[PDB]
Amino acid sequence: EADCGLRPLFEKKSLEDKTERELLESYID
Amino acid sequence: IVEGSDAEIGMSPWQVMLFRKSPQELLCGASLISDRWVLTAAHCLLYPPWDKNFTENDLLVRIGKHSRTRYERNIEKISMLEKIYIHPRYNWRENLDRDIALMKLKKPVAFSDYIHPVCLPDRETAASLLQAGYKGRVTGWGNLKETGQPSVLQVVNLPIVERPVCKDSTRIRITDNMFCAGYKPDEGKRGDACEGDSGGPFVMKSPFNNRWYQMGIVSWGEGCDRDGKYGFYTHVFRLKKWIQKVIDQFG
Amino acid sequence: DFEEIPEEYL
Ligand SMILES: Nc1cc(CNC(=O)[C@@H]2CCCN2C(=O)[C@H](N)Cc2ccccc2)ccn1
Ligand SMILES: *[C@@H]1O[C@H](CO)[C@@H](O)[C@H](O)[C@H]1NC(C)=O
Ligand code: NA
Ligand code: NA
Repeated sequence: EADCGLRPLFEKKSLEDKTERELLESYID
Repeated sequence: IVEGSDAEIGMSPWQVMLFRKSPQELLCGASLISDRWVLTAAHCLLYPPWDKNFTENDLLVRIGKHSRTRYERNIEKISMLEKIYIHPRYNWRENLDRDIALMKLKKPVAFSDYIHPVCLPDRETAASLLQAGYKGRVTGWGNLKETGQPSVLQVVNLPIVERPVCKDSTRIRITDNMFCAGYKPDEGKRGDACEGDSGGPFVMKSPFNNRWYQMGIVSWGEGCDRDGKYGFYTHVFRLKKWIQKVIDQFG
Repeated sequence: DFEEIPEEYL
């Protein structure tokens, strides 16, 4: 789906969940 | 999930519970990949060593859930299965190689704040993100410890582990259709999937387009959260040509 | 264990 992977209660309203930053910080490239 | 935490509301809107009709009980996790298709582990449906061989009418899928045991009126949606498709080279005899299955729903599920599909990776997203040290996220309603059960969906973030370390952690034969994840003993932090989390998703949030991709499926491990052991996950991208063949042919 | 689900689903 063109909208896959974008959560209504998070990405769709530009809100972050409490631990997604931990994932981002591990993506070191 | 061992050493995880309660999910936030709507945190994993692609989460699916595979539910046995009679007796009514949790069978596995799973994930929503479109309005009619659910992805899970083959061993959730077919595992002859344990006399497991489910047919479509044995099962329901429950979508939009947070609570494990409650009927979440006006939030969850319950769907019947039209057809199960198991990878034709799924190896239940030896090491769960190609541990992947699809379930087509009888009718499309309506998306909502609580129900939304995850993306499947393409070759480039997989190459970029499936690297040792990069963390993904595992979710499920399975056991909180190796040897109870959670009130609500559990979540844990875990790093992908170097393939030689995965191989050296076990006597089971590993294949390119698997990857492993978890912390090493010297890393301090903990966490793992466990029995009951089978079939649920290992997801990563692409930093390129800010979308969640399902890179893995909870497949196997030796115990739960043991020092020097890791959880093993089906490599979704490596099996994507089969996924696409099934959806293109059936749908 | 599990709260009963609506009979329509069974
Ligand atoms: N990260 C995880 C995920 C799970 C869920 N998966 C299972 O329970 C599967 C289903 C079939 C047996 N099994 C195991 O993981 C065997 N313990 C090892 C095994 C591996 C491969 C072939 C036979 C046996 C359990 C524990 N930690
Ligand atoms: C599993 O069940 C089906 C029948 O429902 C059967 O055809 C099959 O041989 C069984 N065992 C497998 C696939 O190992
Ligand atoms: Na080994
Ligand atoms: Na471990």
